[PDB]
Amino acid sequence: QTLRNLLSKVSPSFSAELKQLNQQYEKLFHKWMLQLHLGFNIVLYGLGSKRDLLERFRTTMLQDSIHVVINGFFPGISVKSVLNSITEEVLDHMILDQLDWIVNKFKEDSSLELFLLIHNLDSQMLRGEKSQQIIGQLSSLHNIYLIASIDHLNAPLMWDHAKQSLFNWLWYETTTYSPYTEETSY
Amino acid sequence: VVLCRESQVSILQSLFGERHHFSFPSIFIYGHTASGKTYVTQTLLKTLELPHVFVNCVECFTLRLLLEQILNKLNHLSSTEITCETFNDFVRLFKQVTTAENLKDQTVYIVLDKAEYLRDMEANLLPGFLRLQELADRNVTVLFLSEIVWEKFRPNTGCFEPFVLYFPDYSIGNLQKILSHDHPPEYSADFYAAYINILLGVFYTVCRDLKELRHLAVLNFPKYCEPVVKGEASERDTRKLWRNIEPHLKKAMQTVYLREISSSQWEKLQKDDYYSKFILIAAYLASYNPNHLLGPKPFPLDRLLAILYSIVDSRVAPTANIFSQITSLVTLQLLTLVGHDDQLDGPKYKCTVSLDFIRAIARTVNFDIIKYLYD
Amino acid sequence: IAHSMEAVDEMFSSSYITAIKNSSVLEQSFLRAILAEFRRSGLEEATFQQIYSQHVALCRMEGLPYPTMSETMAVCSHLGSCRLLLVEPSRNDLLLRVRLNVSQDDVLYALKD
Amino acid sequence: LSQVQRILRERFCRQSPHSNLFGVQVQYKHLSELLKRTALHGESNSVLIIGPRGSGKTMLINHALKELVLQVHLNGLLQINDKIALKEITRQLNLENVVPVIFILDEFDLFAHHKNQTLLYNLFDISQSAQTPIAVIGLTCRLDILELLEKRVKSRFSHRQIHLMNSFGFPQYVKIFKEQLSLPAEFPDKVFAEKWNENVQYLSEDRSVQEVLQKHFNISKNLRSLHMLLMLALNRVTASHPFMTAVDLMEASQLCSMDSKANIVHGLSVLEICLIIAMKHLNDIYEEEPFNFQMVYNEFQKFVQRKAHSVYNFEKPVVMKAFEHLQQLELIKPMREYQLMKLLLDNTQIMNALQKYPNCPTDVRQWATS
Amino acid sequence: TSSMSKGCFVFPIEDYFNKGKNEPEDSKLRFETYQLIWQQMKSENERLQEELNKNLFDNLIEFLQKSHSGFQQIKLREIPTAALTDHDLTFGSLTEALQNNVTPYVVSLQAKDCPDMKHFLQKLISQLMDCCTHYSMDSLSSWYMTVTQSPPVVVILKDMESFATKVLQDFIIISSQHLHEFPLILIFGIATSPIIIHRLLPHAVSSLLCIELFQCKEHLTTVLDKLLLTTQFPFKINEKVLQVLTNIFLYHDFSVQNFIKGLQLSLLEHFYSQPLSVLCCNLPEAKRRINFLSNNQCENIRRLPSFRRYLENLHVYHMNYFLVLRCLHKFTSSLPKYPLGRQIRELYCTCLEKNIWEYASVLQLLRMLAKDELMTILEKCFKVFKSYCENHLGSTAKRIEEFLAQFFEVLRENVVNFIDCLVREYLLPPETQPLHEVVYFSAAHALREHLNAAPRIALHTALNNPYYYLKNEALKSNIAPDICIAYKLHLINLVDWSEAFATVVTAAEMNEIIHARFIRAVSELELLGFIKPTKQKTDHVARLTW
DNA sequence: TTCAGTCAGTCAGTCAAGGGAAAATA
DNA sequence: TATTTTCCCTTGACTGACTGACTGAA
Ligand SMILES: Nc1ncnc2c1ncn2[C@@H]1O[C@H](COP(=O)(O)OP(=O)(O)OP(O)(O)=S)[C@@H](O)[C@H]1O
Ligand SMILES: Nc1ncnc2c1ncn2[C@@H]1O[C@H](COP(=O)(O)OP(=O)(O)OP(O)(O)=S)[C@@H](O)[C@H]1O
Ligand SMILES: [Mg+2]
Ligand SMILES: [Mg+2]
Repeated sequence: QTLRNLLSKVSPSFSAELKQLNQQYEKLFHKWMLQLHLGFNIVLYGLGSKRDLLERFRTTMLQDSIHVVINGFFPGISVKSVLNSITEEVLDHMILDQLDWIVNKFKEDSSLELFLLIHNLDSQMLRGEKSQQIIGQLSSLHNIYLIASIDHLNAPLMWDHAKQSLFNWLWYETTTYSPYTEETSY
Repeated sequence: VVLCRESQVSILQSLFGERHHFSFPSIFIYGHTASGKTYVTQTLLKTLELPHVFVNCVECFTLRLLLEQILNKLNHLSSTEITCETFNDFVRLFKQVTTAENLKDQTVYIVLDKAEYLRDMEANLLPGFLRLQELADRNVTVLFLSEIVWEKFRPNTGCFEPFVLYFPDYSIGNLQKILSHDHPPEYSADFYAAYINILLGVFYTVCRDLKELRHLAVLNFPKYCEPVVKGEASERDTRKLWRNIEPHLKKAMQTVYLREISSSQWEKLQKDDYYSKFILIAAYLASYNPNHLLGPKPFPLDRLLAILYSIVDSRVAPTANIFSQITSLVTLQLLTLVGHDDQLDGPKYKCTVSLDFIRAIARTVNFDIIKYLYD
Repeated sequence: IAHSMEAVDEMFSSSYITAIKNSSVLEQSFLRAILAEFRRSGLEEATFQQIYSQHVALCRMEGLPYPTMSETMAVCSHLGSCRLLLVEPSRNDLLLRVRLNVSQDDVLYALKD
Repeated sequence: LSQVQRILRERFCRQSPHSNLFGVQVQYKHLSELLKRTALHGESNSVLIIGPRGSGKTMLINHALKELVLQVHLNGLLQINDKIALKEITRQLNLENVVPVIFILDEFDLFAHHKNQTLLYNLFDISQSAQTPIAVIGLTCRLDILELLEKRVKSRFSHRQIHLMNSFGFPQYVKIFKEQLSLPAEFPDKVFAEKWNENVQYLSEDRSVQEVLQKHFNISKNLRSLHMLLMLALNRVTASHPFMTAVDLMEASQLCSMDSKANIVHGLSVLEICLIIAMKHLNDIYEEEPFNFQMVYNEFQKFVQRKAHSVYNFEKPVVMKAFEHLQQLELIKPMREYQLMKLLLDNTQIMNALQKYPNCPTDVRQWATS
Repeated sequence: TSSMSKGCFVFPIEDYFNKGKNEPEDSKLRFETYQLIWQQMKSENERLQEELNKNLFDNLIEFLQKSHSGFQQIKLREIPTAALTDHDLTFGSLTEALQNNVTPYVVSLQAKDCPDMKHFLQKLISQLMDCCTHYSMDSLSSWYMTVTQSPPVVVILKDMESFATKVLQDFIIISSQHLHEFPLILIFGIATSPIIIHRLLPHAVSSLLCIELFQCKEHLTTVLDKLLLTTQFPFKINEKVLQVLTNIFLYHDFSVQNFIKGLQLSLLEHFYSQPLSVLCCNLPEAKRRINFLSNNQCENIRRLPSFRRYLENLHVYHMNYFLVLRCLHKFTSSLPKYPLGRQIRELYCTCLEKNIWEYASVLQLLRMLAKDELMTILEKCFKVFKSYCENHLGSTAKRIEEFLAQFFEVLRENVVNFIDCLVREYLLPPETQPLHEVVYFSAAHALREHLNAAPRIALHTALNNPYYYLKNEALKSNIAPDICIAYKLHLINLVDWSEAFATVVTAAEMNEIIHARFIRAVSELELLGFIKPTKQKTDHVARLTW
């Protein structure tokens, strides 16, 4: 495993051909924010990994805003951890009850704005329907913004008509060929 | 009043004897649903004017409630509040409370009904009630009412066997005489007897329950008087009324007897005279194929998709909407996953729907399920 | 020596055999039916139905009148209450596993006399 | 007369003490002698009386106590916890204000089911060691009372055993029946007492009475059943029927031994009978294997369409309701459709019950036979 | 920075909204107009939902009135029950419907806090005390006698399918025994087929209850009649956008939320892409924006293809077109066969698709109609005319009044001629008139791909034909990224697959890194929902089969 | 066209791991 | 309310007996 991780001297065949698509889809950042501010949320579905695109998006756009990133690909994450991060550190306060408290807090004040970045939403740790219900109730609020990505072939089965009614989903065909070097744990 | 009950009544009255006499400690009565275990004993103990305390086992789901209700009713009959926690304390308080003059040389009776729950309350409670006359030693008799025979109340260790008693099975004559008594004063007794006769001829085959039968008669009476009110038939037209009323009762047998139609709607009526469907059909056809007797079997999503594509002779793109629509049904209980090995990788589903619903659904979109269901 | 022998065989010996000897007639027939069914099968557990059928056959052999199921259930309940068998007859009735609480040789030695 | 009725009601129902004892001479003599030893002297002993239920275990102690100081009676059903037992002991001993004595332990076996058998262990210890004279006697129905106890409590348990079996023959049962239904010499009206004794004498040798006695002797020698029989028979005696007759004993014997399952089946209806016949057929074809509602319904449909008349064309909901009703009386226990049901009856019972069914048609009978 | 052995690392609006240097000020006017329009839309939608819920609660209140009419010797009286994220507010409204009208005592119960009868009764009595020790039904009866010294009690079981069966059975049994002394009424909340009731409550228990059942396309038809069929709202859509929205609504899921969402996405895209969206507003605001327009706006107006072919005239056309279409729908729905269509949706679709003059097929039935049908249709048309004032068609109303007042074949022929002249006279396709593209939007692929995207189709396209987005003539009938090579070679034991992959990658060209590329391809394939290792071979899995 | 011998292709009996909800304990 | 253990029921490969199509008569 370590030997494979060390060896990364390979070079892609079509370099500029892949490079131009990066800017081709980076041109959509302003449209992304235009859609996202008005009561929608954005999902990425494509072959290549979008982590490069997410990194470029956060560098270019997510500077003067309050943003929190979930590395859902980590084999040790659960919704309790993200709730703890939201309440303890993002919020100055010092799981269903916690969800109710957070919903009530953001209902109390409209002056707080958070950008929720989800690198992976379809990982094995977040495929539960109750966890998706929690996340949907979180993102249903008008003061939380959601950028997500899916890679599983059988991903859309996870949520139903009510859950997909919670998420004001908007789709974006972004078919890069980036390798899953970081995501693959081997 | 009690009708067609003179054997067990006289047996019970002989059993009681005199107030200063002693009787059995435990008598176990059993019978069928409407056999009369409740009306007979209540009317008897009201007529005799004896100290009896009536207790329902369903209401007293807790031992404390049972004992405290018994004690409070007994004290109220004798005449602030008595609270006990165990059976021993209840026995002590009973020995303390029965020493009243009016409860000195009389037998005090503890009528229980719906006793089927007593076996599911505690282990030692039933033997405690069985041997009450020994422990209290105060001229105490306890009755048992049930629908299960005594064979199923027996504990492993054995106890004081009550005297077993059976209330009799009813008959056509007894049932009619019970029914033909509470006649409406606005018409003839012969009319009521004939109505009960035709009602029994229609329904006695399956629905022997006197309560259900009388409820059906009460519901069905108003339709029967319409022929004589309108004047098309006379009070002596037995065949005419039979022909007029028979299909109505036959249909009420299908509808009202299962209570699919609420009684209010019944009386009001008589007074007033897409891709989800194909997914479900594919699921059903895949479930019932490799008897309908042994039940359906789970099937994977691959075969469901293949069947769905094969049936539909049109370009159905496997979008995400159809994927979410498939799982939007399992929340309606029309499907059930099994195994829970994975949530996304090959979810096997079992289709828990009846055949008639499938046939109606197919009729909705003009497709035939039968031709694909035999092999 | 007689006093000591009486004390030792009255305070140490098992009383199962003489309890079986003093049992009633129908109880003896039930024991015989169970023993015959076990000889036919060879298992240490049997349902109530096979034992009941064997008991009906043995009653017909003995000339005894036809016994009802409730009477047999009462006899079995009495036998269980003294732990001569092992059974859970409270809820299931016709499908009760019945096990000998003592060795078969002791039962035969009690029933031979 | 009222007086004799009251006397017999007190004799049988309450099981009050009586002077006549039956086949317990040695056992009662030993028990009363030991009680006298423990009373007149400071020695302490422990005894268990083991017997089948209804064999008059209580009588031995209740009479030997009269043969003879504070007595404590403990029943396993009233006091279920050690705290309750302690409360009762303190209250009965009249030492509740402060905080030889005889201990009587009814339902002794249940005391072996406690968490630590603390009460039994302490009683055994104080009996074996404490200088205060304490006598403990327990009542037992299980024949394995020696194996429900812990090793140490068994070590301190003195192995004093009394066995109450019904070791008496049929002629002795005849003598017992003759004596038990006899008025004493303390009755006010003496000529009627002598005539009553003459009548019971005559009833003793009546062979139809001997039929009842032989039948209930084969059923159960336990005297509780015989007392119940005598009470039920005596219930049919008034002024208009001044003396008991053999026909009364026959009636009581028949009323004491009627089967409940046949009666319940007699209480059923037509559809239940048809479903039971179909159930018997399915059980016959599928030897000792379960089934469900669909196979039974298909069998019933086959019978009604082919062999039976065109009448009785019932739908699925009514048959489902009938199946629910049969499941309600616990005649059918699961191991709602497609559920592995089973039957709780025997074939010959169904046949006999149908034999007594009043209005059974002929085609249904033929289907049952076929 | 974002990579470590832990899974949670934390690091104006119009400025985001507008990125082009074309016009910022017109952009910020467009955004405000769009926001106002959408606020009006949401307000009217909320009004519609409130009206519908009040309509339902009226029927429920009347049911409860008729039920308690019975409570006003028992003679077999039963327990009155009524079967009925957003649900949380729904029943909440019901509370205000019931507390202000029927009783002052209404409680709600949650299946989460009713595991046994004890907790159920404790919570019930606690709620009863708030609405003002081993409690029982006798405690409830004594409390009711103490407080009332007639009004019944209403209990809301908002998730009946989640309760315990034993608790329900025991509660119903104990409650039925005290109707004479303690009134009880139940409202069940059901979001599934009601047949489930018969699978929880046995018929023996169920015999104690008198059940009533109380409650999609009609909603969408009504909202679309009050959204697009009304002339007041300025913006509209073309044929294909409406067709896609309908063909997803009545095919994929009967949900109106995504329809409204598509409406607002279309509005946002139309107001974003087109600068001349500034042009269209309410007529006074429209004209005042017309008066002051930049030179580039006049350039855009000058280049409109519909203008190259060539507002108030278009608006009066719409206000007469919609009334004439309403009359046509009244005509069509009168027929028993319903040839043209069932609902107003199909009428508008077939009127907008093309000049209608099956049209003669419907006229064939029209030729053979009875007199009473004509009378009823004429009365309906007259009431439609009276419904709307400020009519430009008063003379036609007078003519049809003369037609009706005269009340064989010739008269029916004349009125048929009148209606046919009407439908020829007014209805037309909208794009025939110029300057339509200002108000209209049509980029069907954008909306269609955005709202109902296909992941599997896109994945297959990427893994089979890379040339579809890599324009280098990589495929016209091997030379492809190894991802595609492996995926195509799949359609498979690992040793043979690896040997074939190595020989293919060498044909396309110490080489140990080919093994590394093979491992990477296998791992990335495993991450996707494609493969799972098996034991029959080194690995043999074919989950796709497509 | 159905009933006797052959064989090849078929089919059910049989020996193991492991998931998991009931059971037990604090 | 949280945590740890147990055998019953599901999946699956190994193994040995079985029987449908073929041929020939009557
Ligand atoms: N033997 C009877 N004689 C007269 N009326 C009877 C008789 N049995 C039942 N009834 C009537 O039927 C009603 C209902 O029957 P019940 O007396 O309740 O039967 P039950 O044996 O008590 O069964 P349960 O426990 O009530 S379901 C009574 O209130 C009477 O009006
Ligand atoms: N040896 C005996 N002498 C006289 N009467 C006896 C004798 N054995 C039994 N009986 C009678 O048996 C009747 C019933 O005995 P019970 O006292 O009910 O049984 P028990 O001793 O209480 O046993 P349990 O297990 O505690 S219920 C009494 O009324 C006695 O008259
Ligand atoms: Mg009753
Ligand atoms: Mg006793």
